[PDB]
Amino acid sequence: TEGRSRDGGLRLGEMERDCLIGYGASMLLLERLMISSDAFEVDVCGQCGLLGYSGWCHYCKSSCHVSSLRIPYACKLLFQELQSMNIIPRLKLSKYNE
Amino acid sequence: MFVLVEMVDTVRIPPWQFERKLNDSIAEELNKKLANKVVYNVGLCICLFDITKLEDAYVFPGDGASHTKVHFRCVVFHPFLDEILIGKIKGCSPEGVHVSLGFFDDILIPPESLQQPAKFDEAEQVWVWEYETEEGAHDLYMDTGEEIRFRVVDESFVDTSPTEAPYTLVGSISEPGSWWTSN
Amino acid sequence: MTQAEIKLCSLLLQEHFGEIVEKIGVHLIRTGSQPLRVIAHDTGTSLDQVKKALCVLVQHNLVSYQVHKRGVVEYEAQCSRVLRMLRYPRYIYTTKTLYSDTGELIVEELLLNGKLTMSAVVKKVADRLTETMEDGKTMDYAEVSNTFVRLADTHFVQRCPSVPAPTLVINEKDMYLVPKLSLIPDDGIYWQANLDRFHQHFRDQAIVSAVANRMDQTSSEIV
Amino acid sequence: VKEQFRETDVAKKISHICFGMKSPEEMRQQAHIQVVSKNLYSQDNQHAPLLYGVLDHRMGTSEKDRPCETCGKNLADCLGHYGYIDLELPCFHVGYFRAVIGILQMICKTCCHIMLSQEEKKQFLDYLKRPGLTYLQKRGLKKKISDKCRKKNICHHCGAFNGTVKKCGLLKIIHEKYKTNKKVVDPIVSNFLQSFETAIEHNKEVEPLLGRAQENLNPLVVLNLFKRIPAEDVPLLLMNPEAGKPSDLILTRLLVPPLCIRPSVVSDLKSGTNEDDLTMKLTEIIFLNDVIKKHRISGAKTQMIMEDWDFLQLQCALYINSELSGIPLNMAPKKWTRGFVQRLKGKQGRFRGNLSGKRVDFSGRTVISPDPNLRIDEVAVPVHVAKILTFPEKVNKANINFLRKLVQNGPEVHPGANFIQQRHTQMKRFLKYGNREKMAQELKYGDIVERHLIDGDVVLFNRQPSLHKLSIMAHLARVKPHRTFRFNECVCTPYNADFDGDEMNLHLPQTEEAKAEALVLMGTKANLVTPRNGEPLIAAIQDFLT
Amino acid sequence: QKRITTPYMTKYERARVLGTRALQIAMCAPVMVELEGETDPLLIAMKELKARKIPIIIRRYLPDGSYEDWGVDELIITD
Amino acid sequence: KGEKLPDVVLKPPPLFPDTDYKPVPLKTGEGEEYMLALKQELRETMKRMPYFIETPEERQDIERYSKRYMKVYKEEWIPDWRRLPREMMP
Amino acid sequence: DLMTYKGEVLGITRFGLAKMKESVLMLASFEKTADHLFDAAYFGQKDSVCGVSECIIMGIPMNIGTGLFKLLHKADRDPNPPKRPLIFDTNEFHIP
Amino acid sequence: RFGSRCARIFRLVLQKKHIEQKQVEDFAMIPAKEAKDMLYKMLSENFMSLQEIPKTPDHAPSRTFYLYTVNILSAARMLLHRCYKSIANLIERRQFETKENKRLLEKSQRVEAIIASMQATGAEEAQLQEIEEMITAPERQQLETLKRNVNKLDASEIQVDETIFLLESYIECTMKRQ
Amino acid sequence: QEEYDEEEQEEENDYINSYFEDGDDFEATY
Amino acid sequence: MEVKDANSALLSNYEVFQLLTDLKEQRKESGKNKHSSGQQNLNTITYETLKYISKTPCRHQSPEIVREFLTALKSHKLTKAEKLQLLNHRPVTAVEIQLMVEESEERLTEEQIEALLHTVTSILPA
Ligand SMILES: [Zn+2]
Ligand SMILES: [Zn+2]
Ligand SMILES: [Zn+2]
Repeated sequence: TEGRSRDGGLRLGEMERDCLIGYGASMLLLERLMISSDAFEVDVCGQCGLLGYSGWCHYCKSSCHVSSLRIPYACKLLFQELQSMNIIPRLKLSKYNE
Repeated sequence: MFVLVEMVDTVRIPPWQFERKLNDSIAEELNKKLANKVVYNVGLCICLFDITKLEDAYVFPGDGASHTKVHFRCVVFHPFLDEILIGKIKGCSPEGVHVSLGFFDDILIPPESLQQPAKFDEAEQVWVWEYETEEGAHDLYMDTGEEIRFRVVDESFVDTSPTEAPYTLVGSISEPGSWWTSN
Repeated sequence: MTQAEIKLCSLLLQEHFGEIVEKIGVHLIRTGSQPLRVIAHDTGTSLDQVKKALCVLVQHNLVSYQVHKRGVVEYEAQCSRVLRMLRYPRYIYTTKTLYSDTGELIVEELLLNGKLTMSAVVKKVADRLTETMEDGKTMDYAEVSNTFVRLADTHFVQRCPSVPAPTLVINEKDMYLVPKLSLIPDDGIYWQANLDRFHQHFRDQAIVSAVANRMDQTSSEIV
Repeated sequence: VKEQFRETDVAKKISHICFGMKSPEEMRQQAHIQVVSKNLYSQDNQHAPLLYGVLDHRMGTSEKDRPCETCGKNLADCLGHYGYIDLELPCFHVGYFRAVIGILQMICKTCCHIMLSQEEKKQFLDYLKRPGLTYLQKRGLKKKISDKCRKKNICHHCGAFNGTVKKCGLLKIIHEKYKTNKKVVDPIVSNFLQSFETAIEHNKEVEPLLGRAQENLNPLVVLNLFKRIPAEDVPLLLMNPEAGKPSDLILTRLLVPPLCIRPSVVSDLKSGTNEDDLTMKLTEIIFLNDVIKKHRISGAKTQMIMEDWDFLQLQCALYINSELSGIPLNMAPKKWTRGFVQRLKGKQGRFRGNLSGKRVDFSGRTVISPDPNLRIDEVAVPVHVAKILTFPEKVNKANINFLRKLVQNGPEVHPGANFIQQRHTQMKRFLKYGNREKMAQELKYGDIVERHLIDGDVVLFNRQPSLHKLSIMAHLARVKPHRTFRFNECVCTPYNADFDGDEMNLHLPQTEEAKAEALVLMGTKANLVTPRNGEPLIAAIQDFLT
Repeated sequence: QKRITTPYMTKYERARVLGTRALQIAMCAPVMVELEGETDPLLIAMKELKARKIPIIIRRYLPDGSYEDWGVDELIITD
Repeated sequence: KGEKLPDVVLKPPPLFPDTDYKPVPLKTGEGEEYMLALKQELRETMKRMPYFIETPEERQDIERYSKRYMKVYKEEWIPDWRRLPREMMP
Repeated sequence: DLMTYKGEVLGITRFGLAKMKESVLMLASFEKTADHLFDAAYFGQKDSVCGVSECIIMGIPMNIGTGLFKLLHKADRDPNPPKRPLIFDTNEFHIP
Repeated sequence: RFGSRCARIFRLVLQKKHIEQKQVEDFAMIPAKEAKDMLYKMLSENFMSLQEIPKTPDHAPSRTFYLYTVNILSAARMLLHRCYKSIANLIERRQFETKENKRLLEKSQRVEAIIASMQATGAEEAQLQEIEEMITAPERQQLETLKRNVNKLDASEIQVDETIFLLESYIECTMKRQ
Repeated sequence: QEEYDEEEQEEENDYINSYFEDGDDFEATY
Repeated sequence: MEVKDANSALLSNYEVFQLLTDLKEQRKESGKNKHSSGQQNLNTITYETLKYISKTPCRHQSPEIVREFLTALKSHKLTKAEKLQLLNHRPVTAVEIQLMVEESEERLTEEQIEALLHTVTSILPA
């Protein structure tokens, strides 16, 4: 929360983020913008990119194509809030290992 | 224990287990995974046969573990249509009977067992088979039975709902077990 | 055109023709004209199978082709013509109501093979009637060709564009004559049924029925 | 019973994201529950949710007292479910208004076919199929085709004259047709007029008003006007057939978002609960939907039904934008409500307010003080702040007797831990309410322990108004009991400090692997040269020079 | 097989290798150095690099997609 | 603006709303019963026709002695490349 | 050289940035209420997540910096281990 | 679909083009409530159009003149889109029954071909009763039902297709190629 | 290219906010 | 998980028998049963499979004898699959062989069946 009377924290804007990018450090940037800010686990299907639950899709009705990812709560918030504007964000999961 | 199928998955290794051979570690981790599971269609996995080819390991930034993608062959339980197997009858129902195998514990045979079967549940589970063509035969079946040879037909595959049988087989009585064959 | 008729022709091409042919047929309805290479690329089916499907489609006068800018072949699938496969029984029955089984059987295989020669269909129906008969296994070829020339002179079975470069130019003339046949080899001439005549006859029958039930049964005869 | 094989894969990432609009049938397929009731809370003893309502617990719980229904969990382990609402009368869209008023000029209104030539259509589709197509190149092609289609008012396929398409009011489309000029008499317009002269036998006030009689396109006729368009002319209309479709542009099925996306607020001043404005607008739309159905069986005038239809179409239109201008005075609302577009726009938004900001914890800020008694990469941390901040670490074989002494000391004394986490069980326990002599004994390998900040830790120290990349640096932490920030005056030039009223802040990295990245790249000894010129920025202060 | 890439060890890869080795040591991993009593395994993660006893291979990817394998012991570490 | 029209529903509408009128039966005639069997035999001979490809999948797993039931007697028709696009060369 | 490689002299404005980059998400903060957002759903283009700002918004490790190269573990492993025979299935014994 | 009561009003508004909502009450002797209900049900299914006539440049739907008109061309062109979906549903239902009992029909046809061949060489009564005993009552009642079902469906496809020809002949007559 | 103004078109960011301290004395959380 | 071949490399029951006899023989000596559930599942599977294969009278045969039996079966006609299906059980009784082959009354004769019956009873011990 905002303010020191409500036991809140500090804000890290782009002014300091550009300085972290100029150095070339990426692990520290994701550690203190995603790990200590908002860390959430979300399940996504590869065939049809959508938000499921407990590793189970309701559009394709299949449990085979399923995976999990770490997405900040703000990103999932925006993704679930943009669905009311007649816009469906379909993600495409690619193999990072191969 | 009829067919062996090849599979491929990425298997992570704990960072403290860097003293054993990677081969046996991967084999144990993959034998622990697929022990008592049916995946979608191939059938019920029994055990792991061996790995075919072993690829390299990767260290992703942030986790510190090691991910390796290996191809392994596991023995699955998937018999063909015209196959006869023996089972020990567990219980009797008004719609067929529930006979199970050693590890696979759900077989139900439908009313299509004989030409004149009789089913009636008054107090216990009983089965009558009369046979009047040229003489009088009356075979009586009780709470427990054993050594029943039958064919598996109508193999079904159901997907489990998010948390109730993913694999189900029905059979026609071929050789009730004194031995009398029915064709 | 619209998704409904596209889905209808999908099932009509999957039930009558093969699924491999049905895929290439339904892919040719959404796109007006496309070369064969890009078609095989989009559909994803092997070249031999798409070639077989294209020959199957062009044999039933369902898909046409034209030569474009340099030498390219652009195909066009006409779904309005393929939606008339549920009236084949009505067509055969309306050929049978006035004529006899000869015309019915000569128009049965005419819409099952598309472009076909008359000397072949007459021999086919002749051997078929010989096989179904028991005592008299004799079918005059002249009696069979009489029904064909009768369909010809009253304009039920016309001639397709004959053969007059990467591709041959398709051209049609207004000379629907019947070449002199021999009964005991005439190639380059194929006949096909005219659906326009069938639609005109259906319109006349509908008008006659409407005026028959309108006021009197006698004025239908005059009209 | 046997368990089905279910395992998740981690070696996957998102590569591309394709945008697209869903159709009512897919909306219902994805939806879980259908609301039919307008009452938010049931009229029972205590506050309880109503089934098949706007505030239902089947889309996701919002509090710490009621579990979920779909999958038994809490709102922390819950994503959310959607619903579908059937609309009696189809409504227009506020963002897809320019698109539909353009499409109405593109295709005809009686034939549903593009107004182009066979040769020009081929020339255009040839330009369409190209291996390289940017988003800025398709922006101008639509306008290039629209003028070419609007130049000709008569189509070449059929022989009907369309006219033009213009908008009016706020959501109203009038097709400019049946033009009456003074050069040539048309049979169509004369038949149209004489077909109206038979209706002047009852009311004498329709003949002078007949000259302004035209075609008024309503969502109903546009619905089948979008369903009669051939699918072969869709690719040339600059519309991806895979993602979108000409049909699903009219709102027919409303998508209810999850309840976890719209939290409710409570004020402890007069026992006042206030739901989200989204929920109020949804429950207001439901009350406007059944009055049209009841008016049908009851029987009202055509104007009484058109007014309710327009009100239902306007209330859902202000639900997303809520900033539309040019609204009727009688229909103008007095209260100000924010919608989805207003959740996006604004300084207090979600794009540059939450995503870009993303404020983090485990930090502080305090006035700096001079102290030329440390090194160049050292900084003094107050004891009060060091007691608040905590660093988690896993216990190794060499970290057994180093953490046991710390947990034996306690949280009251500076060297010590506060939270203890187990190896398998993911739970944290306090060290103030429980015992410390026993926790040191029950210690195994792979246990997370959060200890207080000690000397020799990579800490980040920077000011708010950063200009260059040297405004943030990392130093070594040192505990000093003076309740103030202290650091060497040599590094005052990179921070551009004045040492009179400056308030400098400090961050503590949480991940051990990232602790090494701030020591090699964001190093005080390493960063002594400036990238712009190449001169050393840390030399001395005027006092040292003198 | 010929390497046409500079043999000098970049600081960008040095820092990531040090962080990965420190995080792996913090997971009760078999250490390959004679360490005495000291805390902060990150401090001794550099000790193994100074003695060239780090079993980590660096894979450098090219814009086209070529992979180049390099050893930490083969890289030149100069301070 | 809003008149006296409060309505509250608890049971969601039925999946299949009860219809009011039933459909009207069709006519019957010798032509109709003839065309029924005609279309049936037409579909039957279209299934067993060389134009209908019956080897897309051929998903065989275990071979047996009854090959006549697995495979079908299929022939090829005259391609007639003369009255056909010369580019297509099978 | 940044405004000289692709075409002519391009300026650093709101219109030239749309010609340089092709990401709608970064333009979402520059532009206004819903124009681009609705035209994106209308046209239906695919946004590639390969930008540093996109990696920070999404939460993916960025390419530039310390995320270009990839690490590799080294231990004892065999490329192709010996296989186990299949005594029953032999082609010479089947005569197919 | 609706009834003769509404067909009378449909033909009434077809005769008198652009009729008023207040004047349909005395022309067509129908209770006002049911008349309005049926009129709105006909408006909801897009069977006739609604024209608006204002008195000012702005709409003002409150103070405006609404009229109901009938367009047979649009109704014909829209039922031409409904008959195709009807045929599609009929074909789907006809193909749905063939895949439900395909194994049972192929196992009942296989047991008939083996006896049709042996009956040529010699038929014995016991073997003839053996085949009647083999196929059970639900195994022999499936074919009798599916035959009637597919017959009804194939007889309905022709009856819904002839309507297409009656409806596609009026669309092309107004169509003029220019 | 339209003659627009940088101030009204480009909305104020954290860049614009001039962090300066002046005397200016005298939501659901879970 | 991705599958390369579903129906391939069909093995017999004695194969998994001899694979499972020595699988747990060295596992009990080396492994100390650390994991509870992951190891108990494998133990139950192994025990049930071993009991089911021991109840079947097919464990007393060497692979050389199996190869000789396959050489004897590859001779006349029957089937690549029925060769292994007949090996899983004992064809001692003559009515059971009529159920093994779907149509054995028209394919072969009674004496050709009895000869093979004698040869397989001389092979399979009791
Ligand atoms: Zn899915
Ligand atoms: Zn839930
Ligand atoms: Zn037109």
